[PDB]
Amino acid sequence: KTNIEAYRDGLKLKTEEDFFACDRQYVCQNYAPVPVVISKGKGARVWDINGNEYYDFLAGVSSLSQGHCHPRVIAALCRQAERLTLTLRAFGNDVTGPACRFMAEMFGYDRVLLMNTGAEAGESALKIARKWAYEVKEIPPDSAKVILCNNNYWGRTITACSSSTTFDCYNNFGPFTPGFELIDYDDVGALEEALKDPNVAAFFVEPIQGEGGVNVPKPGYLKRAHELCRSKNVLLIVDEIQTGLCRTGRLLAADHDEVHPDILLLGKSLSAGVVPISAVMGRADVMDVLKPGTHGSTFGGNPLACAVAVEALTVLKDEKLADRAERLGAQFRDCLRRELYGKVPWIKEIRGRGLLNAVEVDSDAIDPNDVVMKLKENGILSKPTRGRVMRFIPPLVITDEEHRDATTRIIKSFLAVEEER
Amino acid sequence: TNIEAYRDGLKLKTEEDFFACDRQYVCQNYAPVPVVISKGKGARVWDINGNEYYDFLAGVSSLSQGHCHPRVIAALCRQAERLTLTLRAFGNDVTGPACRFMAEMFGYDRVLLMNTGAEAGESALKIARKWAYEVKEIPPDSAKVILCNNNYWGRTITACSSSTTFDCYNNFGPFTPGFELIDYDDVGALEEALKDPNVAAFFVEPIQGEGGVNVPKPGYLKRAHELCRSKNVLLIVDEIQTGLCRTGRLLAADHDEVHPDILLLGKSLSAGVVPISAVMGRADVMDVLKPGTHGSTFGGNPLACAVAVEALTVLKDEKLADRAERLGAQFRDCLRRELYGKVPWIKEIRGRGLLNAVEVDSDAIDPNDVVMKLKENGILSKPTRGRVMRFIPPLVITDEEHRDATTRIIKSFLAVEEERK
Ligand SMILES: *[C@H](CC(=O)CCC(=O)O)c1c(COP(=O)(O)O)cnc(C)c1O
Ligand SMILES: C=C(CCC(=O)O)/N=C/c1c(COP(=O)(O)O)cnc(C)c1O
Repeated sequence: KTNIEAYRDGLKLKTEEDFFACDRQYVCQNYAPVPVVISKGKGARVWDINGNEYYDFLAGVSSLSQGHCHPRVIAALCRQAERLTLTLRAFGNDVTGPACRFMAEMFGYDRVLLMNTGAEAGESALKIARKWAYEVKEIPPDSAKVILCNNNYWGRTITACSSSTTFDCYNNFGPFTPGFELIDYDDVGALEEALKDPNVAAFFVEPIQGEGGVNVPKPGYLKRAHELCRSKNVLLIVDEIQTGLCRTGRLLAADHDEVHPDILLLGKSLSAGVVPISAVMGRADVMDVLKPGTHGSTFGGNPLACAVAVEALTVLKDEKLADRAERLGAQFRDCLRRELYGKVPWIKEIRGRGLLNAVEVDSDAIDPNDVVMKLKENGILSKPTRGRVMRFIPPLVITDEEHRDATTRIIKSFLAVEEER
Repeated sequence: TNIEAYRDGLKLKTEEDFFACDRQYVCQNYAPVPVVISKGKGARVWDINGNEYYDFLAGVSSLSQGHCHPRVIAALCRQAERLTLTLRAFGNDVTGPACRFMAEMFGYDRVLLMNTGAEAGESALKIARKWAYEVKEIPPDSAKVILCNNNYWGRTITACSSSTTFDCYNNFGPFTPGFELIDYDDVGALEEALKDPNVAAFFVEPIQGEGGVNVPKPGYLKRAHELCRSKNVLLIVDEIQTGLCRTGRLLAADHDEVHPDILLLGKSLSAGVVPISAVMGRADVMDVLKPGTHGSTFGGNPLACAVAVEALTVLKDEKLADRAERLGAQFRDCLRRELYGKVPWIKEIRGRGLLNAVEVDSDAIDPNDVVMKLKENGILSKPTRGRVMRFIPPLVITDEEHRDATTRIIKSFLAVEEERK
């Protein structure tokens, strides 16, 4: 027994309520109450402390695309952990360079910056874009602007809160970092107007807004936005932290528009949910503005995380998970539309790409939480966003049989909430 | 594993094969490195050729427990086979107990777990600001945070906005407002800054780390806390580098009997295995972070929690604070006896526990000569500010290893003085 096991045994926590109580007393209260206490995970399934099985339809908001506890990923983690886990980038090691080359070739970029979290990747991208704009575009000192979209989500740092339109994200956290211009998402005309400001350094966008509600933009949005940006020598920063890595049926969601972002951000399933590792990738003349001493991170690029990420990325390609997500996701949306539209009137839209799907409900006709509990009653764990946006984000490794099963279970949940209404 | 297979395929034999790989594919934000490490164990590391060295950087105090500590690796691997990530959107059977473990060890009501040191600082600033607005009722957006010249807390834009280090902030603006910078180890300056009633907090290190292992005068922190209480100003103490037995005490703040209003931990909190940081505080302060007002994908993940509890246990079981205290005092006593006077270009020998530095006069010697000589003699070290040599070995360094190392360190400075003549 490891220390955490022995300490927990000592607390005599028997019921879920015992754990909830432990949360309320000792854990910062920055998350809402949970409906379950998970003890183990494997592939697309998880089990609570009572042995009840569920299908995880949140998957770390697309951090567990390879499934919980993927054997190859866990073996890569353990083998590297017995050898070397951290050197700092102050010293070299035999893993960091190779892992970056691996990523540079898979994604087609000259330089890779490894950080730890999604927020750090975003911060790093904003720093690169501002320094690039001052040094290469020669914009006046402190005048750089970055354009982003309403309802964007990229992190919880002060700079991220300073660029959010979500009240709870920014309220009472100021004063704020200046230099952001917010525009409506999926609106090329608004981007075109904002790009008239010659001090713009970058346009930072999600190919499909994640936390914003699985907001899928109109056809051509990202391609059109890239051209407008290029026309003005503005960097297009594409946040693929939630949408990349096969989640949408393509290696990158940007691929749906044949867009190669000027700066790409990856995170989440980059590690298959095993350890926090994020990446910022770009061409040499952009990324090289980060000279020695101008940026750093204690754990960024550590060898354990590099080993893990290389194995996690290989699983995506070896298990053909992009093909899997495209095939299963189309079947998911087709089955939900066929059995739910018309029959369940309070469903507003069934949308998504690949296995990044959402069912937005009308909160003035139904209580969204009822859907969430019925889903749970039927063995489906999910967490909505914005209250009314139900999300279906299972691991991509979910088998044909398990996905058929889960699909039936999800439909059964929506119809039972209707029959009950 | 995939990282090992891919590396072999690349046919990287020499240290230069790796330096080149690293130059071509890795973002170039770190200076050239002198070595290619392939294995770590305890206080020792080996390069790709089998050459052995004593690691005297230890992740800048992230590896206090040593490289690849068997118990920590075992805890990692046991938990990784079970469950690594649920998000705080769902409960698990590890996070709560781990936070309780930490709350009792450090004596706080609430524990917020983040991933990196930078995230811990960002989170503490958000708390202090939201607390200032909600509890002190200061005017909206007027919150000020006092910090010290040469502080280091991270690389987010907000951290760059509060830095006085040129490379950290240059060309990264516009900057987050709301910071008042004062000299470090200057109670008079703090007392003056505290007359502003919009101040929410004073954010400080017990010993400035990246700033050069700057040890303040006796009573600094005790005096600073009294001044802050008098003004209902929170004292945020950053123990990410100083904490966890490094200075001979559980927290460096203990030296002054100061219990920080907000404490920050990171680095050795995980024994350098995975990134996990913590922000701890009393209920009436931490509870301002209501549901939806702060978050993080990986923060509080169960794998990191399991690792942290084992890492923290190692500190106590192995009496690493006693070890650091004893060997530290010996290291400084030995260097001062053998080097002061004899080596005129040594400005000062300072530190607490095993957080020690030798500042050299860079106009009288090339500090890099000292670094390469140390390396030639089996000691890997990385200075800060060019001229501050740093000696920060894992606290698990044995009596013999430390005697041998000290001898080798003393020997290097003497060879450099010999050469000057
Ligand atoms: C992550 C979004 C989330 O799923 C947040 C969930 C939570 O519990 O906080 C995300 C980020 C931020 O990455 P982290 O800092 O959380 O690693 C950035 N960009 C996108 C598109 C995200 O989805
Ligand atoms: C060692 C470093 C930086 C090393 C590097 O970026 O290579 N300092 C980290 C640090 C930090 C930042 O932690 P990080 O974000 O690197 O985890 C915060 N506070 C204190 C007192 C610290 O010493």
